[PDB]
Amino acid sequence: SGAIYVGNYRVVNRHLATHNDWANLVWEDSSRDLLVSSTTAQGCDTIARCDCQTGVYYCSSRRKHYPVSFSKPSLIFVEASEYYPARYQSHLMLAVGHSEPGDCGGILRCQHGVVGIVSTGGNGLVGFADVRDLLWLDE
Ligand SMILES: NC(=O)[C@H]1CCCN(C(=O)Cc2cc(C(F)(F)F)ccc2Cl)C1
Ligand SMILES: [Zn+2]
Repeated sequence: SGAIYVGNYRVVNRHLATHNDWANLVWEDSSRDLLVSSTTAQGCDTIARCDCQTGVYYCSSRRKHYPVSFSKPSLIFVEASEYYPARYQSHLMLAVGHSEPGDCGGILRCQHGVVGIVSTGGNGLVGFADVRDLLWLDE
């Protein structure tokens, strides 16, 4: 679990969105595994606006933050799960790192701010949904 809190927005994995998130919906995209809802309180996270390919992510299954090198956002095949059929997920970045299903939502960040959140994983791989192109999160 986990979210990004920027301005009056809450960014979460679409597959983990709550009823309150759907009842206060701003934008959602199944192909990216992202959903954004509105908040009453102002958040403290800032979004990175850069092309970094190194950063640090939070891994809840180890209670640790790990440095990682990650690929550029791209269209990647994701196997069927209890949340989606087998499909291509867009704006996804991969890295070598530990992850488990419940790690979704952990923040990936660089020197400029938040880059994205954990969305997929494998045997020693972790995948992040990029948010750097969502310029409207800043206003
Ligand atoms: N974005 C999606 O389509 C995800 C929806 C939730 C399911 N999903 C995953 O990747 C779940 C996952 C599996 C492993 C495993 F192989 F070890 F078991 C590690 C990490 C994760 Cl995040 C895909
Ligand atoms: Zn950066």
